[PDB]
Amino acid sequence: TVTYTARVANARFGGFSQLLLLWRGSIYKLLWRELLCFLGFYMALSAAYRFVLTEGQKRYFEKLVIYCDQYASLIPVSFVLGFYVTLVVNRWWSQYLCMPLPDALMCVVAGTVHGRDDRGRLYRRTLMRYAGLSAVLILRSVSTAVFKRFPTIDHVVEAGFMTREERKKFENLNSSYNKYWVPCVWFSNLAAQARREGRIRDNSALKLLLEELNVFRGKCGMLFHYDWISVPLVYTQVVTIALYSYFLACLIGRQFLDPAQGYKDHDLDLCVPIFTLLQFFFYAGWLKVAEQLINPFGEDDDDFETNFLIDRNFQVSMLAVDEMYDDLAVLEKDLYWDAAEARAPYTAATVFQLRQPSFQGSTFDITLAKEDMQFQ
Amino acid sequence: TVTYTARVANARFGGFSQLLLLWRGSIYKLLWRELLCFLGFYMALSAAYRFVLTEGQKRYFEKLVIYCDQYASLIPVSFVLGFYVTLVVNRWWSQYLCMPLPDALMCVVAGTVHGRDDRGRLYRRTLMRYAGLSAVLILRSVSTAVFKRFPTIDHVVEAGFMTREERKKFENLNSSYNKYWVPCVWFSNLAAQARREGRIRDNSALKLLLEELNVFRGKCGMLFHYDWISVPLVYTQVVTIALYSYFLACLIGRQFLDPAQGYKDHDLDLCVPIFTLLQFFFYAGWLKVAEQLINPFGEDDDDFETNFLIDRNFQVSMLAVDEMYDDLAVLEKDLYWDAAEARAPYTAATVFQLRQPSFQGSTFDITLAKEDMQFQ
Amino acid sequence: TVTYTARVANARFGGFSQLLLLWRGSIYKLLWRELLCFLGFYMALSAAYRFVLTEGQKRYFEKLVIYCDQYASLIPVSFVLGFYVTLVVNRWWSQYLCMPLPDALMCVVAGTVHGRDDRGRLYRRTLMRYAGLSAVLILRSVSTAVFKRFPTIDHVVEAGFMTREERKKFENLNSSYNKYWVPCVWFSNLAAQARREGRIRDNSALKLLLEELNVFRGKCGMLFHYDWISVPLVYTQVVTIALYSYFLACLIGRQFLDPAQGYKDHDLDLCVPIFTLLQFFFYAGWLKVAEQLINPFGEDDDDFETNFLIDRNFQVSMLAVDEMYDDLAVLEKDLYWDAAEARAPYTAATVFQLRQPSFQGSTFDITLAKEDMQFQ
Amino acid sequence: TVTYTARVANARFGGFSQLLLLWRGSIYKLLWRELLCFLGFYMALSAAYRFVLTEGQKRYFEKLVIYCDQYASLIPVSFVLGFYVTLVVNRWWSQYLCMPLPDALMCVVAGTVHGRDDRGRLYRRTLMRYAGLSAVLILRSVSTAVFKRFPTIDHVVEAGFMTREERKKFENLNSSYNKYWVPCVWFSNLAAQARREGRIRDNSALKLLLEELNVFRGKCGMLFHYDWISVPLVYTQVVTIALYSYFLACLIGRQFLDPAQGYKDHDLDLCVPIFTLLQFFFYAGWLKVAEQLINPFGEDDDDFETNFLIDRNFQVSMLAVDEMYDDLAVLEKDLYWDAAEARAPYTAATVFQLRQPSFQGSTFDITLAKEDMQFQ
Amino acid sequence: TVTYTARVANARFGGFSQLLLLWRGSIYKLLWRELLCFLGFYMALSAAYRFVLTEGQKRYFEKLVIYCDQYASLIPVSFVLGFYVTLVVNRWWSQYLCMPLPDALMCVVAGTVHGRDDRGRLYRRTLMRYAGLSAVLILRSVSTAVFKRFPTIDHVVEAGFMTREERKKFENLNSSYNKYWVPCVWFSNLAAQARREGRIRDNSALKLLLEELNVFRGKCGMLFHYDWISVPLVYTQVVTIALYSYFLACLIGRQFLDPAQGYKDHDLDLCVPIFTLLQFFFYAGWLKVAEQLINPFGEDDDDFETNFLIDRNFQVSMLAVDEMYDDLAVLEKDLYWDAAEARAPYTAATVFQLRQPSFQGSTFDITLAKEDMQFQ
Ligand SMILES: [Cl-]
Repeated sequence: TVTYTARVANARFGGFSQLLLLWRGSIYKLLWRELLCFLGFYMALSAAYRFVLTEGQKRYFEKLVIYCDQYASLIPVSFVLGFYVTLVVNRWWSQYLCMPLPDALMCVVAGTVHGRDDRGRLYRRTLMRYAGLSAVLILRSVSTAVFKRFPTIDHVVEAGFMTREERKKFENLNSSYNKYWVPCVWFSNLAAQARREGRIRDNSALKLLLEELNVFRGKCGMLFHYDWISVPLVYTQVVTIALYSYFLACLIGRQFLDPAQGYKDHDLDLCVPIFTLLQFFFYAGWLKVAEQLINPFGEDDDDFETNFLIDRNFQVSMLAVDEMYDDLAVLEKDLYWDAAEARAPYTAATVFQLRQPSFQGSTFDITLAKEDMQFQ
Repeated sequence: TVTYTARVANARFGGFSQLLLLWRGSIYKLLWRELLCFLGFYMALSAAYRFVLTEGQKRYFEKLVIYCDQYASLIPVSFVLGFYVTLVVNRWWSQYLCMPLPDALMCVVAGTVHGRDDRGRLYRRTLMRYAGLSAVLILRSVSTAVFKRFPTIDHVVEAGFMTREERKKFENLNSSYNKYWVPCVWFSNLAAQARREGRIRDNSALKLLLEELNVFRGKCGMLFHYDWISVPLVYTQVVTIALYSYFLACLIGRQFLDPAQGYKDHDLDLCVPIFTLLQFFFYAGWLKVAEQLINPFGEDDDDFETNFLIDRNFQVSMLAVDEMYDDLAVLEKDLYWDAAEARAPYTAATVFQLRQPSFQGSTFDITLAKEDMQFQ
Repeated sequence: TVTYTARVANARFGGFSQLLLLWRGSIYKLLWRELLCFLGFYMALSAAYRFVLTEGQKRYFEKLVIYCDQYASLIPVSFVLGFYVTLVVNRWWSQYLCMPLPDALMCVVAGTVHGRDDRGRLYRRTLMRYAGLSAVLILRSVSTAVFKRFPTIDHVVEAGFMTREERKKFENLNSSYNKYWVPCVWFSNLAAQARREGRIRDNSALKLLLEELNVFRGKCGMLFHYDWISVPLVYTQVVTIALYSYFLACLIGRQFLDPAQGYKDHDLDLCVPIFTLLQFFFYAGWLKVAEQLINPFGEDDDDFETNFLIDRNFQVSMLAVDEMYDDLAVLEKDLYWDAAEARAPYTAATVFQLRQPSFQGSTFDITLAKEDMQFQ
Repeated sequence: TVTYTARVANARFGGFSQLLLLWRGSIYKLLWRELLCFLGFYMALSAAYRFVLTEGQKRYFEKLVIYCDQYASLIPVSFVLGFYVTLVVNRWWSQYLCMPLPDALMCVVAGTVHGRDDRGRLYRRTLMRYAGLSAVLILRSVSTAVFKRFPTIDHVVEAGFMTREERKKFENLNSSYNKYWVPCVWFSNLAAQARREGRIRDNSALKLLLEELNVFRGKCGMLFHYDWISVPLVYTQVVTIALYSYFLACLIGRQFLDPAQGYKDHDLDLCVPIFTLLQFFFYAGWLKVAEQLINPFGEDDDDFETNFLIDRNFQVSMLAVDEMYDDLAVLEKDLYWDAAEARAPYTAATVFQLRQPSFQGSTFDITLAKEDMQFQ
Repeated sequence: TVTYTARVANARFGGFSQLLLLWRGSIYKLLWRELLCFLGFYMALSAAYRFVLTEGQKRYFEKLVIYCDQYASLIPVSFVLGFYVTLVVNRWWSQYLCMPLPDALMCVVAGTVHGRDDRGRLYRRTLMRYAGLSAVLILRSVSTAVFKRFPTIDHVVEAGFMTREERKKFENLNSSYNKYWVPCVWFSNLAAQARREGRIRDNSALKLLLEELNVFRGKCGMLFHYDWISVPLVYTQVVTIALYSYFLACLIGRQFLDPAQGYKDHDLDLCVPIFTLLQFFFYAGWLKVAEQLINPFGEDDDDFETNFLIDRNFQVSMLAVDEMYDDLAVLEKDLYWDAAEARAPYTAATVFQLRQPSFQGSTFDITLAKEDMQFQ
């Protein structure tokens, strides 16, 4: 992920113009190769027309260029790109939202699975580890980066997400389908056991655990679905064909023709199709947006940092359910205990935010007349 | 389903251009027949104009071609295609999301319906089988592929989703409406029985089971609704008529006219309407997107693999609630038990993902001044 | 509702072209009258120009036609139609989703309201009848079809949804507002009574019943809201005015002018504005989409089959909570009891769906190198 | 709110054309003043050109008109209007959905807060009154109509939503922020008290009450958010500037020029810019859609009937929790008790809806062949 | 936030035209600098052409201007702006909706955490303070304004959101990741403790608290996600490049050429590109919409008032759970106790809202015929 939120935090002269100078995750990095290819084909045609063709071949080439220019219709292609890329961007954000995060589970497990002893620690850590393990199994199934981190289940074991006994059980399960869900069933069984032993003190707690389990497992499943059900291939081929047809029409019809021929709209020879090149950059980059986002789980600059998320999730969940279990600071009176109201101070750099009238609602400046406000 | 996620995983020179070479699920496979028909009509008209018509008939044909060219307006047709196809694509994804999946139920059933004995196994397996049976009943009602797998209820019985006693009960139910919901009521009754016998140990557990039951049953119902309430036929006819009218206007107005007549924009005879053909491919393919997706439950390449999902769901649910019931590996200390932090290693092929600064939030490089940070 | 899902199940040569031959629910059925009116006005103007006007009046008419042609701008009108019709279509689908369906309630009631005796039957049937009654009350308030089935509350009583004692209570309730919600309060009171008597065995069950009650009642309320809050009238008038202005501009500016006058783009007299007629069909039909969908509860071909849904819902709910209460087939071992795996067979017509590789995830063909997969 | 659902219930010749004759809530009512202003400016310019300017000033005016006509680009302005107005319309519907309605609470309170005595009545009525009071407080904060009904808290008290003791408590609360939430906290405290006294019989009931409380309170909060966070002012200014720039370009460039000058596309002097006027009506009305909907809580014709909703909600909630508490008709056998099936009759005016085949699913006419249906 | 809801409350002559006069949060404030730069470049080119270039250089400049004018295509750029800005606006609203608000928690805590004593006060205040503290930690991570208010954790402590003992615990937690979630785990542990001591009286109450905790914590997490996952940089660069390319094409191709040269569409020299300037204002402002909204957590006029929300949330939560705990006014009969119906009065300024017929549903004016309403 290429984060540039800090760069667009507060209004700056130029707006996004400053973002135009970024390389990592940039259109330039993604598009320079194709740009040069388009320019090379264009310049090869121009060179042929300028230095190879006979006079008659030149007149015919001019006829072809003029005819082809009529078909460089950016309107429809703009329509299709807009709709298709918007679909892809929305799908990409939804996928990111389907990443399984243990925070909700870790809150519930810290609050409901009890015991300072080793057995209670084992329960809490094992439940969170099962969640992380389901996450790892699915992510290695859908993400190139995570897979290359865990190319085999042996790696998952050596990395500590799965124990050896667990792998024996996992492997003996006779299923030809992806087993990412297996740790979630392990979680359910362990939670039921914890309740039976009384580590979970009430049935409502066990219900809360199972609910959050299924929220987490549902996110894992959603990741599988997004990996499996691509954007319809036919649609992608359609949009690509539209774009490439536009580029063909442009690479022929944007040729600079001899001004001495006096053709309409061919009076200036620039030798370099500057505006055609900018148009190519715009439209090809627009499609590149979809090309980047259609599979966000790779090793690219702006792909999701899935391995980072795995590390963070495991470390934080372990801390939450083990180090922080039943380790509160003593209840003490807060700074505003004796204060009827409460407002933390402001720094000198922020006190200006004050003195802005406190919004109460849009109606509170109407100033109605007396006789009008009398009840019937 | 034609999965091509692996092909668009990491940025590749050309982007989708590589997808243009795919046959299964492709625009080419879906469109070649119509393409050839359009070309045949176009070439028949051209042949008539070139070799049959008298001189006067040729002048009149030229007048008609010029007049018809004015009406080949791809702008509006692009609008309508964009909006309509987007609606269809969104509906298609929503339908896929309404496929009933037992994973949530199987987690709950593994965690809440107890007993290693045969009776407990019977309870768990029967509940999951009822879920799968509702799924089969609805899918055979809405999916051509599943129906051809289960053309009669006898097939459902022989396949083991419904027992003989159950079919007697199912058939005696006097209802003229689709009975896919019947196993969900069976599920509810059986769950209540399991609670009464104490196999379900608490009321909160029975509530969780019934909640997940209704989530699953609601997905089944949603499938029925999507099958029943088509995209409004009037809308589909409107978009089709717009497209075909464009194709008529093009098949006449894109004829190559005799350059010797010196008509404006008719100076080059290519004999093959290359750009018109590409435009036809683009627009007809764009509509084909909707045509493919409007009913995703058939036997086409990119239709949902419903029978595969049935197999997977049944096998996995059975495993989860029967083989994996109360079969945990012993609680054991994990690899990171004694480690204050925790981070699994990286493979040599992935360690580069490290050393990327750990994102903490966009504000954490601001570097405010000392006097500014003093509280008021 | 005009269901055509079966027609677009599997890819067919022509795609939607086959749908163009449908009459029920079709654009033709909805639009022929207006089409003929447009053609009649057009032909009346043409007849006047051809056979009534003096020479000078003809020159002036030609000037007017040429001027009016400049204003037949289908671009903006396409924009507004796209956005407005899309809003209407989405609203229409949301409305359909707000139809109250008893299936969830019937599952809960079958599972939670107990007793094979007459009193238990009375409880279950009465709860489901109250749900159906709320549905009937709201549907008769928002649907012309349902209202004409139940033009008075007396009809509701004679149809059995409301008893005589209930109507006395219903009518004595002093409320000037729509009383569709009254049976939902009756439901809540009866459920509380059932719990008090122990017919509902636990508080979590009563909570589940009340939750599903409010889901159902919320759907009823949503139907009321959709009936009350139209699409803003101003918006509808705006889109209609845009469309009609286009049609005026076309009915004047698409007149065939005398070719002997030699006006630009007026060289061919077809006597019939074929492409103008197709354009009218397209655009007027596009708006007709909204016109049909804006109120989906009437007696039209593609309106929702609300009366059918009432019949189905009542019959199915009654069956579920009465005939099927506590009437399970004996628990018996399933066909796959002794099978470690499980897969139902395939018919000869479907076995081809097999042998397609079982999708495990997009990463599982990467084939990493040995030294790359070593952990750091 | 201007309800016109009944007018568009069933297909009618002309479709929306009949809606064009409506005045209340209409584009005409909202736009006539601006229309006349545009026409007045246009006619003032035309009068100057026709009767004031010298010959040279006329040639220069003609040059200006021709130049200005090039910039009347309705395409982009159509784009921006489409996107912006769609955003506003969606926001408007979401706001309406955030109106707090007591129906869910009243169902729960009727079902869970017990006692026919005066104390039980006090509990139920007071809880519902607290909900209504929160609704009133927020609505008077966000709605001009409601505020003018309750310009001061004294009005709220005299209207009975807040008692005198409650106002003392409400006013003594030292908070500079809007206090609409205070009755929701009162509700929570009272509910906890009711449970403590046993008026609420179980903890699951109290939980249901608090859940529905927070749903209601969340809707109130959402109303505050929509009131506070306008559509970004910059966006609104952008769209307005685009529209007005188009109107400037049109008011100059749509001037009728002297045909004797023989300028291209200026050959007919109509003296009245009919199509320009229709275009103004269309585009200005399109923006008026947003202008009407951007704040739906005023006293306009099509603003939400917030005061009506207050009246209805209070009356209905009071009836539901007080008059209808524990006042069921005796459980009695329904009309279909002895009937295996069940279907209410149809009126002569609706029986035609019958005989339409009962939809069972799209697959149930496939008619597979015998040998194909054999299992492998 | 620049609230202008009160200005667009009721229809006003001109509609948004009055908003065009606003400075704070306005397009003018955001765009004047760029506007002047565009005008300066344009005027520098014009000055060069008018006063520096030789005659031949002038003919060549004219050729360049004419060629460049062909490429000022506002159509596609309008498409891309529409789609991209709409995505940004929707994301902005979603972000605002992810702001963590304690109101739901404070309702639950006031209702479920009991005791008038100091210990009960400590429990309630500490739980709400933990929620506020998580909110502060995340907001200082994602918001420039909040960060500059709390540049260091020491500020958080001195402001009273975190105690000294809590900071010791917070700092000793060995985690390299953002710790905003830590107070939510503290909350869970404290809630479990409160239940264990009986301050929380039932398990369903503790479950409700933990559910609302995770709703709140999920909002905090969502804020982190929105801060981290920018709108894809490639997309932003694409849209910016499209816009700037249009501005380049305009700054050259909108030059006023010498009318004495008699070029087509260059007959009037205005010296100031009025319409080009308006177009620049429109399009650049349209992009500015996204530029403003892409990061809404800064110190700009229309950024979210995050510090205000912190103050309000803390003060209100403290009041709700401490001052207002178990402090109800005595249950008393309401004004409408003895009234069968109930309707609060109207002010003279609002009674007109009455006499509008009370909407009962769209069907209730149909007036069916007698023989038609007979049941079959
Ligand atoms: Cl619960």
